[PDB]
Amino acid sequence: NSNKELMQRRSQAIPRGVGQIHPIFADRAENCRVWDVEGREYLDFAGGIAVLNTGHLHPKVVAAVEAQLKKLSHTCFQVLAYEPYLELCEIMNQKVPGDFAKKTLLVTTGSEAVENAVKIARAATKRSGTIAFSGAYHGRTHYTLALTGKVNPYSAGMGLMPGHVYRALYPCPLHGISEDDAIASIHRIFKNDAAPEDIAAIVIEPVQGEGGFYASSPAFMQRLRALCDEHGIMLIADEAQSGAGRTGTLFAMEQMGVAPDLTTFAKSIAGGFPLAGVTGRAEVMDAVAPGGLGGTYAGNPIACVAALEVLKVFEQENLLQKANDLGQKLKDGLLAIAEKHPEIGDVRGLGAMIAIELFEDGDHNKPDAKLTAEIVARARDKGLILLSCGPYYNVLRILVPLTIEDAQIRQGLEIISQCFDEAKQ
Amino acid sequence: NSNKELMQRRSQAIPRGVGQIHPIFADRAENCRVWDVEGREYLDFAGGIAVLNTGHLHPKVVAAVEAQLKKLSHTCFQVLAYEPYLELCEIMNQKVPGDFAKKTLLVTTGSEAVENAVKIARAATKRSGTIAFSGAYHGRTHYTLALTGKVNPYSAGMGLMPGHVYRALYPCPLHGISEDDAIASIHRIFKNDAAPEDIAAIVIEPVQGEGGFYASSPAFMQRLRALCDEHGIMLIADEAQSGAGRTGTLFAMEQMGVAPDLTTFAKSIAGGFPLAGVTGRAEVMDAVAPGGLGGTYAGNPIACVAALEVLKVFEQENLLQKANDLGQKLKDGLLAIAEKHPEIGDVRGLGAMIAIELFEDGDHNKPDAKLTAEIVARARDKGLILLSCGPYYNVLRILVPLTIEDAQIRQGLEIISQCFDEAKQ
Amino acid sequence: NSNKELMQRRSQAIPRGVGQIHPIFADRAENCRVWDVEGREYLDFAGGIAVLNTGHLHPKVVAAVEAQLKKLSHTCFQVLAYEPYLELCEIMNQKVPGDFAKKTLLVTTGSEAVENAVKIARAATKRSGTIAFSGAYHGRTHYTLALTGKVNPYSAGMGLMPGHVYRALYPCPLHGISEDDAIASIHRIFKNDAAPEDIAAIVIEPVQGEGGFYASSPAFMQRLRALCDEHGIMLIADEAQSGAGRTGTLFAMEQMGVAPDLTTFAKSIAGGFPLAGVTGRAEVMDAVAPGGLGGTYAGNPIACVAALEVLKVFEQENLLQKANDLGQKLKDGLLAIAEKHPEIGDVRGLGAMIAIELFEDGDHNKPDAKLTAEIVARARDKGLILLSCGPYYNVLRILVPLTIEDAQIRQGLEIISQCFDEAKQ
Amino acid sequence: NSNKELMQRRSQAIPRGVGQIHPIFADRAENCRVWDVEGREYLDFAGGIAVLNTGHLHPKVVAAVEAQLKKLSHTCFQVLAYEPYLELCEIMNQKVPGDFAKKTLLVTTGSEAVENAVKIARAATKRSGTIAFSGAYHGRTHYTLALTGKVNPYSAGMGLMPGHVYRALYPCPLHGISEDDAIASIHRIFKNDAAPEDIAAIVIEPVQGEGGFYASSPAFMQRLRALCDEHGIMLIADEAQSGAGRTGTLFAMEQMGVAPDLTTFAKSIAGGFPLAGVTGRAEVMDAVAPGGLGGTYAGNPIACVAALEVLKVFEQENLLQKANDLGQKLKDGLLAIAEKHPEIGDVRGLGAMIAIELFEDGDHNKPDAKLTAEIVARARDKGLILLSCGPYYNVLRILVPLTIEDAQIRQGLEIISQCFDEAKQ
Ligand SMILES: Cc1ncc(COP(=O)(O)O)c(CN)c1O
Ligand SMILES: Cc1ncc(COP(=O)(O)O)c(CN)c1O
Ligand SMILES: Cc1ncc(COP(=O)(O)O)c(CN)c1O
Ligand SMILES: Cc1ncc(COP(=O)(O)O)c(CN)c1O
Repeated sequence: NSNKELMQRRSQAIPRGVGQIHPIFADRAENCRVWDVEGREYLDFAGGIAVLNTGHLHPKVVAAVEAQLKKLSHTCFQVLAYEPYLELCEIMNQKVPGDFAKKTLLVTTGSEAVENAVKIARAATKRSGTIAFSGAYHGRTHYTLALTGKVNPYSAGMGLMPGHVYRALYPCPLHGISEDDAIASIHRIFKNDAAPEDIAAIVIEPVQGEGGFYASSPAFMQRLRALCDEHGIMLIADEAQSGAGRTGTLFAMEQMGVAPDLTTFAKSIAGGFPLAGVTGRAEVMDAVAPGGLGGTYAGNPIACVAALEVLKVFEQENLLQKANDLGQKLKDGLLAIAEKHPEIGDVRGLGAMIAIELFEDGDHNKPDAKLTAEIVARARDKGLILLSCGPYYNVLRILVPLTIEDAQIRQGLEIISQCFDEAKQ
Repeated sequence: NSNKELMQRRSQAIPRGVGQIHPIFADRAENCRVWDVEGREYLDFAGGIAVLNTGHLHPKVVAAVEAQLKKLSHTCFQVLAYEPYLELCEIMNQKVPGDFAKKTLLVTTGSEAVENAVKIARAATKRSGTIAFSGAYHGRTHYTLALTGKVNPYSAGMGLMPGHVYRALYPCPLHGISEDDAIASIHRIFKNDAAPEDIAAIVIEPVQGEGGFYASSPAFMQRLRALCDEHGIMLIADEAQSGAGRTGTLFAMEQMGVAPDLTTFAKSIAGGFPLAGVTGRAEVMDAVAPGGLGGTYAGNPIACVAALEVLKVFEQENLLQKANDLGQKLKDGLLAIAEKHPEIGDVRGLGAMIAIELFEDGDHNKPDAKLTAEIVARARDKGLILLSCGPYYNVLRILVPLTIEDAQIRQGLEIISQCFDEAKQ
Repeated sequence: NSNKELMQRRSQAIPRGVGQIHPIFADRAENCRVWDVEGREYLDFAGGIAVLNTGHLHPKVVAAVEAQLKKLSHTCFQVLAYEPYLELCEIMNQKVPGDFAKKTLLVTTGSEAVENAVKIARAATKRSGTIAFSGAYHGRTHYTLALTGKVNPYSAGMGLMPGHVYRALYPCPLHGISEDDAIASIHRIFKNDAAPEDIAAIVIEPVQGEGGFYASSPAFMQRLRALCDEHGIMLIADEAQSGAGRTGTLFAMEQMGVAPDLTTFAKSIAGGFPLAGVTGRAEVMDAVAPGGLGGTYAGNPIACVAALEVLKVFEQENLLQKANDLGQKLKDGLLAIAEKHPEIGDVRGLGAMIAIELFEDGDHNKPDAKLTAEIVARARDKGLILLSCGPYYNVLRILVPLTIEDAQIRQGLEIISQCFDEAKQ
Repeated sequence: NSNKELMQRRSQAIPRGVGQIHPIFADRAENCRVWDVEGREYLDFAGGIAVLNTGHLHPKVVAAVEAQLKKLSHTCFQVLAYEPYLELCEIMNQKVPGDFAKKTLLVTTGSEAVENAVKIARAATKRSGTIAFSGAYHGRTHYTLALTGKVNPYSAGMGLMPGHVYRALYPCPLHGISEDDAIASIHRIFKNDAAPEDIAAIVIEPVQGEGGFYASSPAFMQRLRALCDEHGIMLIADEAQSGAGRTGTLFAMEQMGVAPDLTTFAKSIAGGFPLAGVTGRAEVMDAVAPGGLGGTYAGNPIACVAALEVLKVFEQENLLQKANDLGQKLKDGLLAIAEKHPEIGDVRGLGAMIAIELFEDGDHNKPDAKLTAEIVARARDKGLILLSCGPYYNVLRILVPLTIEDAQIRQGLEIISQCFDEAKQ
């Protein structure tokens, strides 16, 4: 019942392959607070990696889950259906952007969601290839590791992942890749490796998560939409991390001015319970033949009621607006800290999907991974849990529950400021 | 509040890709009883497809879940660890067959488990190919669909799944495939398509589930073990369906007289909550570098305490001995019915993983898919939930909770018996 | 000069990868005779591996070549056409089996022939997968090595060859593979790994060459044709080695009672000059868009007139009939030797595609690669060039020119006869 | 005996997939002269696509061919070796750039050469992936089509080519790709799709042929060599078209200041006879196990003595020097014509590997293909045979034999000048 003892036991029973960002064993939690086995208290700015937008154990969510535990926990929908699954699908068909008839499939993880969205796109187009972007992250199954634009550590040592996945450039002006280069990198694929007629879908994160919290602009997204229409390519928006309200709208695509053919959701959608899904143009969704979709746990009853309560909470507690206000308050505080620390070369984010990127002496081509990691460690020592991300591990992101208290906003910003001041000593 | 009303809403909100064995919407359940939204009661012989060996909402399991629901439901282990995960791993390391040290990785679904088992074998052997068997089922992600020995419906319209997966024959004398043919088929692969030094693993189900409840014999499994040993090939045992006590021992491999290098488990391990995992040789498990294993929901807290409680229940309530007793009563009962119906050409099963196979006029070359389907439908009319399986859809399997009461064992057999008699005239 | 001296320079300037069956350097050859640099004379029963059906430098062929040599040796057909290429295609379109219009593509090597045949079937059916047989040999390019049913040493050390090539069993009663087993193995692929809708072609050798001179039966070929017809799959007959008269008919398929959709030809077609090609159902051949088929040396001028002359020589000199006569004399001579050597467990062959298989003590389960190799080495010391084959290197094949005189036939057989007697002493 | 009639015959016997640049049937030729079946004469500025650097039927080469034709034309080296093959390998071990021991493999086509070079690199490094450049061209086999950086028409309609071939950007300032962009595009592959440890080789054309006659600079080639050295990746130089003295030196790599690990050669190596090969670092060439390399026609006797004679002709006639002077006279004349026609936006080339690129209104962003095509057709009408190329087909290239006469260089330039003036009237 000590963090160190538990870490020792871990090294004996669990593979080192499962990294451990923080050597801490959480015991209990509530909203933005977490207590370890030693009773220490921490402020959670990671949110279980964008999974806790309604916070740890939201009362409404927990009450719903407890009620469902009195009825049943599993039947396997495809064997014996149940209402929570159907209801969520109906609601997602409406909530997901796209002014047309849609259908929803529930699965269990973000990885499976992307897996099924691609299987569906292939069935609908009768094509086999897919295009993803540099720095993308879509999961850890063989195929999603291929879609993921990061070999190390996700696929390191395992040999080459499935082929017929082509790499396009994600637009990122901060690093010299115009939206023109991005659109041009897709045409390069068409001309050099896979003609449009062999590409079932173009998979993209409206805002890259693990990739650095880089957001696609509406104009770029609009150009991509047009490129897919022109070629009959399904546009797949992976919103496992950008969805569930993190950006100010339930789904980031709503702010792009265009609708994808398929959308995946997970993480925060159920506020702490295993659930994910795929919503898309009905005709596309129906392309797969009966019996070709499913999974044992898919749309687990408890997770479904949890998701339904999360949606009601976003409405009841005005969480979308709070995401926006929270984001502005965070960037303002971050911009202040930056006026005193050159290493911070960028402060960005839609809604509450906030991040800052660190460069050596503000040199926009000198990723400061060491400083980034130093801040994470300092924040832990001050009781703050943070996550870094980005292909160069020089991006600090904030994923604190949207239900955060005013005081905790000040507390996190303060601690962060202290970290940059104590590191510069 | 009407099964048919709900089915209608289902067809407008959910893709046809998701099949529906029984057009019934469950509302609540307890042990082996399920009640639909109309209040009609059914006896559950499908168990959410082998996920409810401890029955629906086993009270010990639910109380554990309730206690944990008071502490936390999610942190993402890689970010902040927690005891239920660590603790289940230790238990699994001890329980899965193998006299060597093992390490366990917790994920969320059976597909993920197979996916990770293979990634681990690839990293450990530094090889890329894998071998699976005919009629096998390992999941619905691109790669596991490739391992799965069945294209339709799981892959129709989609195109070809990931390559570098070679097919071997599962031993099945009942249908002409001898143990010698099985083994010969692996050497044929070594000789024709992929040398031993390019095969990371041979994935096999000790007892094929979707494949028809065909069990491997200890003798075959031993030849297979020796063959893997000789080539440094990892033997992966997929015990998602055969595991968690279904066959009379916690894992089917315990009755094979040999131990695999890796074992994947799921479904019944958590008795109704989303969880799966991989347990294998520690040094093999540790071949993946830190950061190469993970997943957002992996080893969800709630599901972890559920699995821990399930294992305690197997001990306290003697479920393994009950499995063996249940299987004998079922097989005795089914053999009785077979005396009056020649169509029943085989009654088989280890422990409680019981199945009967139907043939037109007892002709072992004429699988009766029509009769099989009819029995399933007649049973539903009598209040019994059944599932069929096998590549020819002529196998009826029984996956009723091991916690079933004696009277319910008779009720089910009697119903099954009436279904056959009534299928005659 | 010295054979050994040349072998030494060889080991210094050429990689060990290029094996050397006979450590002999040829200087001159004519018809069935070869003289090495040491002036020693050899009777050639290998024919450059089935490339010299009209013998070394057939005078008619040489005269045609010399005449063309005065005109031009290369222009690259795609840039400037030339009659020899056009004229050969026209003749092949009519002589290749198939009661329908055909078109012919000329390439340079048997490997390229197969490569293009598969590319054309893929473009015509719009499918990507192919099926090949156990023990098959189709070339040494990445893709043809995948089709080739033998990994060592062709693919050894290189890793896995291209995917989406599935393995069926070649019918071979001698070793336990019945025609039913072979056809069942194709359905197995359809059910387990690749649906018919995803298979562009089934590649087969009417008579396997490197595989062991195992011939397909008309009945089997007919079942395969019906199976292909039923699923829209192209039947590709690789006749690089069985073609050009070796079996008694210009192409082996003529003796099968059915026509393939595509046929690849090579080796003896040009009697000792670099040339290969693909003749097939015209609309299939035309499925590829202009600019899609090509190659620099494709249908080389000198090699085309040689091929046109080889065809005339076959008519004028009655070689098809002679192949049958030659084959009968060889099989009789070999069966007489077999009456004294039990190790000879089989004497088989269509036309002059003759082979004998050696077994230890005469046990079909004990391939005698050692005796086989001894016969080859002894025969060479006696002035007879032989080649072995088969997956277990226990097959002696006879590929001697069809233009051989009766005396060389008696002579070659005596030499072979003595080798067996001296090997037992 | 009419071009039109032969073309009509062609449409009925040969597939449309084989495009016909010029609808002319050549009857005979000599050095740089070609006569069609109608007796019309042409000045060949295409050389059978860089295959006739020593011109059509060079008398010395023809005499060597004739002498060998009296000895033998084929035995299949790996069966019965022969001196011509051994001697050419010895010479290429010296001639190919690289101050260190080398070994040589002889195959038959430029495609097989690239196929074997990769096979060799994979065995040497024990890795499966490869990297090629945009606009590259390496052959028409499945695998070389994957390496080739152009889908249509080379591999269009056929589906997706073999995976595990990744795309980098070829340096090309003219179109905005800096050397840094090229090098960085390689790092992008290492981070996003295939770690260095999985890349067996990087394949590059010192000067892209079909790609538009774009040459790599010494500086870039040096960075590419350092990058390879650091990761253990084999650098494969494909000199099928750039080699055989086209650039002023025998091989273009000689002018790069660095040596590749493997080099492929073909086309002009044998002045118009089928031959190709791979020369590389001995230890690397030897990585393949014995028997792993081969080919029926490989290093054909007649093509070998032709290649040997071609190398002698280069030394005797000083063709390397003439290449440089030819290139200069060509550039000067083209720069002249360029002054009156702004459409000619670039005049480039190493040695005699000369090309000009056309732009609509000199606007480098508007690749003028229609004008390029017009020039080719006008030139044909004026008796000059030309070829275009480049990803946008706006590149005119000159591959006229190096043995061309001074008076014909003027004649050729005059015809081109007239074409531009007239196309602009
Ligand atoms: C955009 C995105 N897509 C997919 C996934 C995979 O989801 P899971 O971990 O639930 O399998 C993640 C997880 N961080 C993600 O951020
Ligand atoms: C042997 C086996 N392996 C893997 C799976 C896949 O598990 P999941 O559906 O939880 O993804 C199943 C599911 N019926 C199975 O029976
Ligand atoms: C049936 C078959 N197919 C293809 C090939 C390959 O031909 P090549 O060596 O000319 O590339 C051979 C050569 N022995 C063959 O026998
Ligand atoms: C650089 C290059 N590599 C490979 C090849 C393929 O050679 P082949 O046409 O002889 O098969 C070519 C032919 N245009 C080429 O230019």
